[PDB]
Amino acid sequence: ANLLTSLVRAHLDSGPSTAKLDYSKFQELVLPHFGKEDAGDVQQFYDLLSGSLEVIRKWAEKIPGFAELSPADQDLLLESAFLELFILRLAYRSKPGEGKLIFCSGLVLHRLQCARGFGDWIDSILAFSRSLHSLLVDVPAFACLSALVLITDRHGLQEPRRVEELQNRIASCLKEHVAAVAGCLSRLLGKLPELRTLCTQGLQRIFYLKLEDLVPPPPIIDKIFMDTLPF
Amino acid sequence: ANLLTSLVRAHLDSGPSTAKLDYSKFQELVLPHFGKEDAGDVQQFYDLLSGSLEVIRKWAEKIPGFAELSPADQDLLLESAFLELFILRLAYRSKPGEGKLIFCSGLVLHRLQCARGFGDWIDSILAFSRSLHSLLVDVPAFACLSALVLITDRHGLQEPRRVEELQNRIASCLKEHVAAVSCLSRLLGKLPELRTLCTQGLQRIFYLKLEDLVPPPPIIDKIFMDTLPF
Ligand SMILES: O=C(/C=C/c1ccccc1)Nc1cc(-c2ccnc(N3CCC(O)CC3)c2)ccn1
Repeated sequence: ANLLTSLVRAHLDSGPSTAKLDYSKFQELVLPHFGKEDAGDVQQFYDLLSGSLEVIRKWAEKIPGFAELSPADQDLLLESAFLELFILRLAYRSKPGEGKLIFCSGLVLHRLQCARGFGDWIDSILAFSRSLHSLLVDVPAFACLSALVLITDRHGLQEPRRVEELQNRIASCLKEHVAAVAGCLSRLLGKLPELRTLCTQGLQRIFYLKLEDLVPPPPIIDKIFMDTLPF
Repeated sequence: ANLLTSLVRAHLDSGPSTAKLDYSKFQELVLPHFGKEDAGDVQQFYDLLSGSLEVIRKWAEKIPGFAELSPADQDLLLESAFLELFILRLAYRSKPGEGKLIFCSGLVLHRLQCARGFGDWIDSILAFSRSLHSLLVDVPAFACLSALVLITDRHGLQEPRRVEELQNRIASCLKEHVAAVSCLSRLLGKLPELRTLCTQGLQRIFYLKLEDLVPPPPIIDKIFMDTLPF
């Protein structure tokens, strides 16, 4: 499809290639005081979240139809999906066999280097990475699935029919791709409860870090945290 | 002197007599079946937390000087200390060696009968309980310690000097008792670990509010919201 091509283009332009993979901060081995953190570890956690939201914004603007939604619907979709998109894209891009987290900037970081900032949550994201990798989801399928995570019904949409029309198009586009390669779906959905648990673990980690307040969360992440709490 | 007697009287009147201990629901063995909490596990968690409210309020009103603080400082101290008072009193009253939780109602429960409701936090509370038990803290020392948890600086106090003056009186009273019978600074060392445990309680309530199997009762919800520094 021209839509499939557009979706694949956007996905590949929103991550690093094997070339601009940045090992400047990668330490095979550092020795953390587990179950504690300092201001620099918490700043880095928030900065990674922030960089991923900046990058996901630019990816979304390249999904045909998305830029023509009301600005409020664009924000609402982006906020509502951000955490799930962060986890899924990190899982899909990372190397769980080498305990390597690969962030959208090209930054590579060892599990042990993420432990202070992220706590348990990063161990759980690596577990989901292994899970995801075993389903051998090809790039064009992933490029569609990530878009379906974004372009979905949400309470508060001004133009929900336009969002449902676009969701239809991307669902169609995915169906057509899995027919073109057949000559996985049911098993991908079996992993979705892990992914929702991981979204929750994210909110729990942000709550924990807001309680501790070593450094305050950036305003845009704080707004997503608050706007994403059903109470 | 007479303050210590007043503090001991309040502490002993705020818990169950070895008479009113209820083992009717105690199960020595469970199969921790259907893992992942249900409505009943969350209801029980909230009910146990709630059972302490009226008890701790009545205990505090029997600490000399406490009723002489502004009513707004009384509410603020009660809300701010609720979770830590719940934990510390539970740690001291429970039998960590047998994984036995004793609630202020007299209800006795095995850790696995409340692990789904409490999550990890019960393991952490029991760890603290073992720690507390090893200090062989006598009742009059504990009667002062619990009061120091309540009568402490808090953000929003109207009369913070009066609260500090009362904290000083109870600190004096404790010091004098521990001389009459390094051990002192190890009792005081428990207040900060008790705050770290408090945080896990807020994490658990946050988690349960997120999941929303059953909503927290209004008084716990208010304490949760009013004790978040943001
Ligand atoms: O009725 C009770 C206790 C009621 C209570 C407890 C705390 C606050 C308010 C009321 N029965 C009961 C009471 C005790 C108890 C009673 C007195 N002391 C201790 N400690 C424990 C170990 C060391 O720290 C030193 C001694 C434990 C233990 C279990 N059940």
